[PDB]
Amino acid sequence: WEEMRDKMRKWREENSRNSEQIVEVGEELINEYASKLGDDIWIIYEQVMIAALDYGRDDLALFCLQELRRQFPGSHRVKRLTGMRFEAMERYDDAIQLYDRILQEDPTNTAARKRKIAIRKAQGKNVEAIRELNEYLEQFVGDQEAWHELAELYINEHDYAKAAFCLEELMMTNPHNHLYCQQYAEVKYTQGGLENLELSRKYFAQALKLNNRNMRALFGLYMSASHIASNPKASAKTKKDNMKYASWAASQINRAYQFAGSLKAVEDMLETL
Amino acid sequence: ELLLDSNIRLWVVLPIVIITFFVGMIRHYVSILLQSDKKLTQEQVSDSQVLIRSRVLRENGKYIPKQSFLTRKYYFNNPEDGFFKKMILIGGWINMTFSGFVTTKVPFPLTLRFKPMLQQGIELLTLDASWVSSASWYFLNVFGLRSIYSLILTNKAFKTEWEALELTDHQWALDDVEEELMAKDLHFEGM
Amino acid sequence: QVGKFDWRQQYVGKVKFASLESKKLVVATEKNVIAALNSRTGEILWRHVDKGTAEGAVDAMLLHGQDVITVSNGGRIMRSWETNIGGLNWEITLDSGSFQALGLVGLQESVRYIAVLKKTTLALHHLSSGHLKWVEHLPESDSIHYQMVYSYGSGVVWALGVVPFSHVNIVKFNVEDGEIVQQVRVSTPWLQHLSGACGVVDEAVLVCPDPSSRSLQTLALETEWELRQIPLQSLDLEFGSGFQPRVLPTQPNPVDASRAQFFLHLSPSHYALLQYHYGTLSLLKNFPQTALVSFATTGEKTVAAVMACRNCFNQTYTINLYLVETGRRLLDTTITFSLEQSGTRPERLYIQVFLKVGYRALVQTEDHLLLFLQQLAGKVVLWSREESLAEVVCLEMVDLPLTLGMFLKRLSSQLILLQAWTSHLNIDTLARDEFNLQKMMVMVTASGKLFGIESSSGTILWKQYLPNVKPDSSFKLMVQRTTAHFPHPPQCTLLVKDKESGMSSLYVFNPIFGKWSQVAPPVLKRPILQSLLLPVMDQDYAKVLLLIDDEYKVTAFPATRNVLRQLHELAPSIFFYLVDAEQGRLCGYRLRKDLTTELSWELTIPPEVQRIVKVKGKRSSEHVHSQGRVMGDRSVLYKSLNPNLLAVVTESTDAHHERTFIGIFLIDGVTGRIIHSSVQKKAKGPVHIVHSENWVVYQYWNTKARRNEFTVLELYEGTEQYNATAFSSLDRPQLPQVLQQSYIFPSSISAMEATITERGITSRHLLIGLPSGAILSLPKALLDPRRPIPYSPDVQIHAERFINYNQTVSRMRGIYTAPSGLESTCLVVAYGLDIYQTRVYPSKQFDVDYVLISSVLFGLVFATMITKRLAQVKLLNRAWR
Amino acid sequence: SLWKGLVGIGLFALAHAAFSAAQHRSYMRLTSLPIDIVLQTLLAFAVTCYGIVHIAGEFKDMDATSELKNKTFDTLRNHPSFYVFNHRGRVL
Amino acid sequence: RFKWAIELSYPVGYLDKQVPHASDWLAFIEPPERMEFSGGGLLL
Amino acid sequence: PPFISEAAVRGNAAVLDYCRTSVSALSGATAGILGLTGLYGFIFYLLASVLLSLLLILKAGRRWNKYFKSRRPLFTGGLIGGLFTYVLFWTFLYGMVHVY
Amino acid sequence: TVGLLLEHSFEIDDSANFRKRGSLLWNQQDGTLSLSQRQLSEEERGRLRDVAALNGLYRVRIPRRYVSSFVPACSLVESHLSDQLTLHVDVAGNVVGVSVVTHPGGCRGHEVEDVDLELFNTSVQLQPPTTAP
Amino acid sequence: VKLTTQAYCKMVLHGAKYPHCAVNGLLVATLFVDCIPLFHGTLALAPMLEVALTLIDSWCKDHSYVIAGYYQANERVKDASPNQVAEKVASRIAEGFSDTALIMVDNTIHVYEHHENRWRCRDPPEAQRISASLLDSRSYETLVDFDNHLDDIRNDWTNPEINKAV
Ligand SMILES: *[C@@H]1O[C@H](CO)[C@@H](O)[C@H](O)[C@H]1NC(C)=O
Ligand SMILES: *[C@@H]1O[C@H](CO)[C@@H](O)[C@H](O)[C@H]1NC(C)=O
Ligand SMILES: *[C@@H]1O[C@H](CO)[C@@H](O)[C@H](O)[C@H]1NC(C)=O
Repeated sequence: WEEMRDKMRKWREENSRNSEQIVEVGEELINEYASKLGDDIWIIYEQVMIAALDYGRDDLALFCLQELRRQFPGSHRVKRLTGMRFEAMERYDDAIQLYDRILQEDPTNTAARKRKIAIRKAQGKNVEAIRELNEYLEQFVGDQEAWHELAELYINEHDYAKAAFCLEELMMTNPHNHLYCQQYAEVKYTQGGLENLELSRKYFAQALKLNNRNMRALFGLYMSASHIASNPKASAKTKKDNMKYASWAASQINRAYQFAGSLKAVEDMLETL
Repeated sequence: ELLLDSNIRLWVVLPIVIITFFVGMIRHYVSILLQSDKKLTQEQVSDSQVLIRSRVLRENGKYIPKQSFLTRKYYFNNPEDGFFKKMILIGGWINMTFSGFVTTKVPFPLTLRFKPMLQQGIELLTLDASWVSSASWYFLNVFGLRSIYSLILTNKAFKTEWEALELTDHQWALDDVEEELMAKDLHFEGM
Repeated sequence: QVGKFDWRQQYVGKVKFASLESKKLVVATEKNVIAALNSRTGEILWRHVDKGTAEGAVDAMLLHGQDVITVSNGGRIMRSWETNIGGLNWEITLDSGSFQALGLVGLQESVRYIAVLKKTTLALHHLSSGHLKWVEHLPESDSIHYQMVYSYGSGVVWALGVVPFSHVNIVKFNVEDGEIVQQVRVSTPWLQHLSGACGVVDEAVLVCPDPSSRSLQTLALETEWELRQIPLQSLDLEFGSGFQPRVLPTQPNPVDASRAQFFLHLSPSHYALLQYHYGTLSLLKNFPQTALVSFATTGEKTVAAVMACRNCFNQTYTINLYLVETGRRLLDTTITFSLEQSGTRPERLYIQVFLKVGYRALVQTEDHLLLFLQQLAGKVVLWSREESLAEVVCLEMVDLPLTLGMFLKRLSSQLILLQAWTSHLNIDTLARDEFNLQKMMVMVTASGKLFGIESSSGTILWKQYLPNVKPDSSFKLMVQRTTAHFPHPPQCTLLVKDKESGMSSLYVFNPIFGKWSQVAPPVLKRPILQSLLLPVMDQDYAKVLLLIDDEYKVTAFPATRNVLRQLHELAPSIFFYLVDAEQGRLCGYRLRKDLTTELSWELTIPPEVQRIVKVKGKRSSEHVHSQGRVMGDRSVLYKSLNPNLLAVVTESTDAHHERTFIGIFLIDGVTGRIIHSSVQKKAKGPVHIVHSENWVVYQYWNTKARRNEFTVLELYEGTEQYNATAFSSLDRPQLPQVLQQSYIFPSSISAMEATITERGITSRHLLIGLPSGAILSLPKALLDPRRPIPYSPDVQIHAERFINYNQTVSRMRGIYTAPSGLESTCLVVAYGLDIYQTRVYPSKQFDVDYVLISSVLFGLVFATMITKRLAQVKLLNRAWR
Repeated sequence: SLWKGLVGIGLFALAHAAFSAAQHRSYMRLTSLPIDIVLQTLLAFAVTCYGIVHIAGEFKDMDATSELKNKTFDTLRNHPSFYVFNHRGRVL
Repeated sequence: RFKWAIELSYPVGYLDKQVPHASDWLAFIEPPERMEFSGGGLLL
Repeated sequence: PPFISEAAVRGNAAVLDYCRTSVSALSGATAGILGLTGLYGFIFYLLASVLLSLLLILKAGRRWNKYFKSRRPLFTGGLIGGLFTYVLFWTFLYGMVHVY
Repeated sequence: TVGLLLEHSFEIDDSANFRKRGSLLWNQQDGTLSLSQRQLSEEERGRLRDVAALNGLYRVRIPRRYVSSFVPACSLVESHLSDQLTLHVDVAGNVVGVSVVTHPGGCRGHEVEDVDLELFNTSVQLQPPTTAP
Repeated sequence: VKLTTQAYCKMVLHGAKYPHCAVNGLLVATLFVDCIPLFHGTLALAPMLEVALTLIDSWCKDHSYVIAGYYQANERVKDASPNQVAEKVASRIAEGFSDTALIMVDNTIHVYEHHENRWRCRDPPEAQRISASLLDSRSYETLVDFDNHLDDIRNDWTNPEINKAV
């Protein structure tokens, strides 16, 4: 039986928003198992709400918010949940005021100003979002959940030069995860440039090393190798050793798909260059 | 060898154990009930965070490229621009209540200099110290349960950081990983 | 404890005189004591003990209806008590006399004046005051044995005298003159006394029997010539073979003449009831099977109580009344009782009489007992009082007696105990208890009466009487076995001497039930001298208890093969030491393979300047824990124990304070070498000594500062341990070193002893008996001689550690201290003419609000489980802020 | 909760052994040690040690990259505190 | 044969300027055994 | 290896301390019951520590070096804090049973 | 001054055949005690050693002007004849008793062919009684 | 411009599976007969898009099919306009076919056409209700796409099961 509470804590453990299973598996617990959970309930009223809102329902939202007010009447965190539903039903100034109250009376309440940025991100004005975000970062330098979104924003504005700064800062605080590294590679290859491309290939390989199972960075390594080996700006030594790299990667991918058990198409692609 | 009563055993031994156990637990819980907040402002928070940034940059600036490392280091060390450029009562009571007994024995021989601490109430001055008092029981259980609880439960720093960042290299450490991977083979058979 | 286990019984002794007639009576006993016992139950109102020794000996009790009268100190003193609260009313002293007799007189109808007879003079005092009234002298006063006196109230007072075998002389005096009225002198040289032979029947009479001719010499003492005579031959009234017979008259009012009728005592069991007319006898009755008889008198009526053997036989004696004037037996008033012991004879009787008739009796039987009998048919003894305990000699304290298949046995036992717990919620009925404190007492006594007591609410459980025992003898008590070899019982022993023949007797028994065991002892043929226990137990657990003859040969009671074999083996490790105080010589003998003794050492003393007083030796039933006294500087200082040591004490024959001294000697019983020979000058006082494991103490008197003092000795060998496992006294040359000191004590002393508790851990105390009856405990470590705490300036008296706060003891001839099973208490006993028992706490009872315990327990538990759910909540609400 | 029950059982057997030893000592004092009690206490000791070993916890690797072997980008992108709702779920 | 070679084109601390003894054992002692026995006294 | 979690470390150390202190207490009791002095009970504590180390080794399997860089703490572990517990439980049960 | 005999006796049956080994000389005036002996001829030595075989006794005796005492052979023969004698007396001056002890100890066993034992290496010393305060 | 049942079906299925973020897809046929859901996420990144282009180009040349269209779908419901990315994508696709179709779903269908002009509009049934019924049958949870292939090779970008479903 315990399966479901742990599978509704999993989706809280890895920020996996999949919000049709959340509600379907939660509503049962929140309705008719309150006792069983035993004061592990005041968080299931907040995970369900912030996803049942995105499903569109809007009837369970207040069913949760009212109980939360009941047990936790005076607070500044549930003020956030009151200022979210507001902006769901296109009430933005009410939300800004609801935040400004707690912010003006209790600074060091980052969530509020974060949602204030979220409003602008919603409306469309990105420059203003960026300005507000950086102004926040100055005070609270270091919040990875911020940096990654800031880089994503710089991307969405088609600027592939300053995002890499944010990622470099981001891969300096936890450099044992392939994802940040391969994404830095993906943004610096798409940036073009010889120095940029060699940096890209390097960090590609450095990423793959860690997991030894990521496929994206492997394909990236092959493509970058072929690019250099058909780029008339490099010493012959670079060209030949990159051809060797590409051949070895090709062989390894052949091993991969062999292990799997189409093949011909990818092999034609491989022998293209 | 002293033929002893059992009323002694029960009503002298056990209260000591129970009381010290539960009062240590209660002290823990009340300490958790006492700690207030000391949040003051955002300023020292920002300073601390950027200090940790500098420290990190110092220690793991060998996974990023040269130029970005150098930008950050110079910025933090740019002339004038760097951000570092501008028991008592309970013991008394219990001894007052059990003032003079002989509780139990230890199965290994003690010399005589251990005596005045184990008994601490008794004017016998003839017993081998291996026979213990009651208050020593308290003082000893104190330790035993202090070891079982673990089972059941400014500008100075600015300038130090700046100077410590002066003497620093890049040490890219990223110049041979390519061959290292390419060296032998790839490894995955666990999908 | 003050009301739980400490009791005091007090006694007065064996009566000599007494007097009955509201709810109180009076006695006077051998031990110079007066008492006012309650006539409904044994209990005292006022003891007035004065002096144990002769100088407070009583000679004549006499009361007055509400006032007692007394004479002490061989005719000197004359007191006058109250009979109600012992409050003395007056007291005087008289001149030297032999106190031949005492009386009580009046003028015509009164009781104003009293008489005396000191064999030299005669007196007449007032009574209310005590101021003398007149005195005069006897005619010749040195040759006619003035042994008696008589009044008939009114007018005058006579006075008789007679030597054994020459003649009688008679006198008569008149008040306010002291003048000798005509003094008759008639010859009757056949009588040998007149004290316990004769008596005045009616108002001028002398009467005495001559068994030769079986006749009666009679005299109307008012006016008659030559003692007219009446033969006791007309009647069948033969005398006894060699029995001195006598008269028993009566005079219930000393002012009105004596009654005519009177008893007569012919032979051990022959009495008669005569009556005297003007000149002719009238006989009423004769009794051939009487042991004892008494008179008594109410307001006007007068009776006679009589005892009889019924069928002597189960000691079932009967008591009856007869009327004196007539002889009539009374249909009612016939008591039949019986004693507990086998040979026990009354030898005494007194009477109390109501006016309803009815009566009550008092009986002082031979073996120091007192019965008070009532006529009713229920409990016939209204109270029984045991006076033999007023002189105890030696005693002892004995312990009471005791009451995969393995897995299945365990299961069964556990089940049984479960069932028991669930179900839960006199001599033959008891056994010893854990950390035993019962410790049954066995005491022996100089009148030959063995007892047994519980030591807690002392109750006599058994008794025994062993006959043919003199007043001055010598006892020794030895305990052989205690509750082992289950088919075999416990048994103790007893050795008695006789003090006149040197003979000896060995009485063996079982201390628990009081019975002489099945076996017989060897018959002691020769005078025995000494005894030791030899704690090596034979096949039957019995210690051998060897004895020494006067022919210097041995005798053992359990003389079995095994024991004799053990002796033939280990004879030469056994030694006797003997003493002779007359000439002051000690001797020491040994054993051989067979049982003989070959002299080993000897030692004398000049008996003209030194006189042995007493001898001390360590108790064999002791354990010593620490072999050393650790100095302040991590230095050991070993002590010399020498189990076989013994102390001797002496004092001079010159009693002048100028050169009077006390001597001390320490000696080894085996070899005969002196460790120490000391002398303390300017002291005479009677001594009181103690000899512990390694220390010695004695008390004495300083005649140059006329005050009491102590002196204490300790013995240390050095820093090494010579042969620290065997201690043979044949091999120690190194005579130890001595430390001593002399403190002072501000009072007198009586018997002293030391506490004890097995394993000898706790502090060791000294129990002191003062004369006032105060007991006193003193800590040994205070008397240490390693003191610079100077030479003691009046070492203190503390009236806060007195055991007997107001439960005082009279004379304190000795003390006994015995061990518990609990190691922090010692059992105490004090004899001295009033017993005492208690416990002591030398180390504050260190091995033993009740509800408050579980109260705080559960308070804490619930406060814990209440604070948990508060911490959780506050933490959670922190999370959400 | 099997192992916890096992532990409780062994421990209770040990306490029963203690009780039996106490009563045995009282009986022998009224008048050195048997076999059955010894095997029982040792049984309890060993069978408690095994269980408390199994139940205390489970070891965890100390190579972090093993944990993130399978950590897809999509789970790591969606930053909750910047969630925003103007999208097609409305139109469901 | 590069068919798809696509070319597209205050963050605090960001600038692109290419900058460079005895007693101990005493307590354990056992009381020694006695060998001789001596009893008697004062000649009853 | 180069990159460490520095949290699983503490988890593993904590579970080790748990097991060690607990079995130490248990040995103290099971010794204090059938009271034995000096050499024998020290032999007992040491033999039990060895048993513990062996059991943990069994649990890991080939030592699974990803868990532990070295087999040292398996043997040594926290061995002092167990001594106090051991003697305390000698005391407790010796007292309760082999005295009164 | 006066003289006082000193009989010394030892046999196999622990009996008494008391013979002499010389006298003591006591000066009362100042107070001093000395000895004057004769030596042990062959048969005396054989008697002493055979008595020693059985752990017999050496007995010493003097008169009251009697008194005696004893000391084993085992503790003397192997001592090369170092005995210590004391003569305890009273306050006014009267013989009280005797005390004889050998130096040192006894019964280790080493015999010396009995040719050291011809000088009686003795020590004698007396004491009045030690007074006290 | 004629769009096949399964084309619109898989199009809207993809649009609904990852709604919170923009997505794109690649159509192969003007009679469009098949779509590819390939990506879901940022989409402003070349390399994975480029290997997808190359692989799909080679595979359809093996089967001699051509690339016939692009589609993009935004997350902002009111945004139905092209950024640089779709412009370049459809530019190269037109270079390869010169008749390609660009698509933007209103999501509340805005097919464009480029003839020397910035992808202007073109002239604007049962298959609608078909797809709606499927959606309400809750089957979009088993639709795999290129990104899933790059995560787990064990997927399949031909999506044959959904094809046979209809
Ligand atoms: C002895 O006295 C007892 C008194 O209890 C009596 O029962 C018994 O009959 C007497 N003996 C004889 C032979 O009558
Ligand atoms: C003590 O006496 C025993 C008796 O056999 C002897 O063996 C031992 O040696 C003696 N002690 C010393 C120190 O000689
Ligand atoms: C004589 O007496 C001394 C006393 O110290 C002793 O040492 C010595 O052994 C004895 N014998 C001889 C032969 O000196």
